[PDB]
Amino acid sequence: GVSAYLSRPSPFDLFIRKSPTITCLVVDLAPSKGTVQLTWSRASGKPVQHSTEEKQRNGTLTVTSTLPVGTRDWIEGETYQCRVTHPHLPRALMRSTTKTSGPRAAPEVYAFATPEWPGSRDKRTLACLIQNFMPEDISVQWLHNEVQLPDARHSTTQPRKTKGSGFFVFSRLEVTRAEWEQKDEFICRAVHEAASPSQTVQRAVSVNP
Amino acid sequence: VSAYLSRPSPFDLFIRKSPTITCLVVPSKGTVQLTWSRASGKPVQHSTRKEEKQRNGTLTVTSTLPVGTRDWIEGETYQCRVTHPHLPRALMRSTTKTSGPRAAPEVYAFATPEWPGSRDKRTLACLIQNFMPEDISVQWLHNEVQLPDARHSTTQPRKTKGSGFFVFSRLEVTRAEWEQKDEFICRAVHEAASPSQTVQRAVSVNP
Amino acid sequence: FVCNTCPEKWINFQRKCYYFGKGTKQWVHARYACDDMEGQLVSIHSPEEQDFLTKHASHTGSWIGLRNLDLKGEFIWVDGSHVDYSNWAPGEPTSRSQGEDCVMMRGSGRWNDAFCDRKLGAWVCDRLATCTPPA
Amino acid sequence: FVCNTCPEKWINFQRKCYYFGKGTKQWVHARYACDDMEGQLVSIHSPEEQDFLTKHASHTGSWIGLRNLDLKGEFIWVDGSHVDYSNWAPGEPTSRSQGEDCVMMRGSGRWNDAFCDRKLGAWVCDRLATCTP
Ligand SMILES: [Ca+2]
Ligand SMILES: [Ca+2]
Repeated sequence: GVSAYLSRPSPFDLFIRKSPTITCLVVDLAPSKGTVQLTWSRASGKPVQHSTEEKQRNGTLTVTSTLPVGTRDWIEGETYQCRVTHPHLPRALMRSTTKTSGPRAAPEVYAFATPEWPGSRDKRTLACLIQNFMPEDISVQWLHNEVQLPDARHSTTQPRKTKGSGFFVFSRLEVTRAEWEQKDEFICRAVHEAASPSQTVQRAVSVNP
Repeated sequence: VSAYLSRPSPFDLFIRKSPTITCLVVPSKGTVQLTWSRASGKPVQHSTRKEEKQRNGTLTVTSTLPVGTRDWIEGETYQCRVTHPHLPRALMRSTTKTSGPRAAPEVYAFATPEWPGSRDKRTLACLIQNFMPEDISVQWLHNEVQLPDARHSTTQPRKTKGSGFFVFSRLEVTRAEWEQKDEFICRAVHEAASPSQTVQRAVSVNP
Repeated sequence: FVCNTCPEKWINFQRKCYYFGKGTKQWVHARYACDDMEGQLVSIHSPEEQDFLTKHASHTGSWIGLRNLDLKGEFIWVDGSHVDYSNWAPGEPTSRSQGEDCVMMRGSGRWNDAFCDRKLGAWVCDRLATCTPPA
Repeated sequence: FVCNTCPEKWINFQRKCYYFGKGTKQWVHARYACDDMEGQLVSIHSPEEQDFLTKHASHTGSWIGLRNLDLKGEFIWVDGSHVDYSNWAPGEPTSRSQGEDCVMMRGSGRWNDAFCDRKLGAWVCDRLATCTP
């Protein structure tokens, strides 16, 4: 038994950084003493750019190829394919990816902060709820001192469907007293296709203002 | 063919005092056989089978076994065995109480600001965090009555920066609910929550 | 100095050359085709330009060089130029989404927004025609 | 009356019989064992009762009939009685979690809370001694 994955670029990389990449991730549920051959191909037959393996903490090999794509190329509807030459499945793997074509909706941003819990005076947890957007592709970021907090620092759920047509995520961010006793304002950013202008919706959030 | 086995809901266990576990297996000649057995070798109660066809030509069949309250808490290991014509070597799933450190959940509950073009509806949010183990039951309340499970949606427990876990729950609400009685309770049943295995936060739409 | 020289298989009109390609192509695949033919998808700017194309336009429908950077919400020709001339069919653009960040031309010469992954049997390229020194 | 009669392989003390089982078992598997033997996990109530047991306790350690309903936080003997006599080893119960909702007895006769999924090599059962008329 064995699966593989191919992930669209990050709204951030695409719309803002303007250098989107897709990644083909293959999870091997038991690695054999051979190589894996991740091959890239465009549905047009145009040349793919040059693309960019790890032992997991349970003896499973996880190898990921990061192919950088064209900004315009992607947005216009180019289909990208991942062909993985595996030594254990009778034939190959054909994972394929393209721009999700249908309705738009701009995301709703909400940022809160947790009330004080006794014995944790030095830290608080800020929540952000980003909802009613579509398609599911969205990038979520936290800001301070008008520089962006690194990715590890917070944790954002996989987009789930809402009761209606939208999608929603929550982002959770623990902050030290040092941080909010410098500038007591933290911005929750969401880069989404439908968000205008400049593909951005953001809320600002204060620990007891 | 994968196979799965889920612990009871802390609500069934701690409050309802009638916990159930479920063996979920995600298809041809359906001679499927879900077998139940205790690690002690003691007799298991009678379980509830139901098979269902999914909206992609996959069969999803689940067996729900009811367990002893005390027996579960005290550490009994329950097992699920499956034998089948389209299966090579029988799948054997086991479940037991997660034996580890405990931490009671921190509950916080919000109602979302008014959105332009959406007057008669709001969205309530509930963050339950820093608890362990991950097993946790989330519920929403209104006028003595517990809101139906479909009404809200709660995340799979993710690890926190520290040692605990966190879940979020999301709840869309009508004007007639809150104008009637503008109080909505977010309730957590968790193992470590004292007293009587409950933590809850009340939240109002513009209090 | 007069401009009407076209390379073979290109039909001229005023100071541009026009190629009317055929084959099931998506919009972006329609885009590629014209680059490889050293032109670009068509950019319609004059009602006269539209008249000329309407008479050569496939009745199945054609792909034209109109879409948006998304980071816009506004349509723009593949040459970079904005929309001065428009030939919108009734009800169209249904855009704001929908969808349909790509503009297609019906048999009637009328424009309508259809999805980009949608496949059409024809597309129209253009390029600048080349000219001839005076004597 | 006089009560000191025990069914075979059971050791007597005061008005009760005690079985010192041996075998790798979890706490609840150790509880089962005692049921099958028509007794229950041991419930210690007097310093003399503990002193008796200390002499027969395996070095490896032993399972005793003390735990909680969780819907407590407070330990209770499998016979239903609360804790009147206690023989906690120092810094124990480490409970309040941790976890360790089950109590074991050391070689020393001292008690310590250990996790219930842990497997120990001995357990002690008890039952009421029978009497000679
Ligand atoms: Ca349309
Ligand atoms: Ca201890």
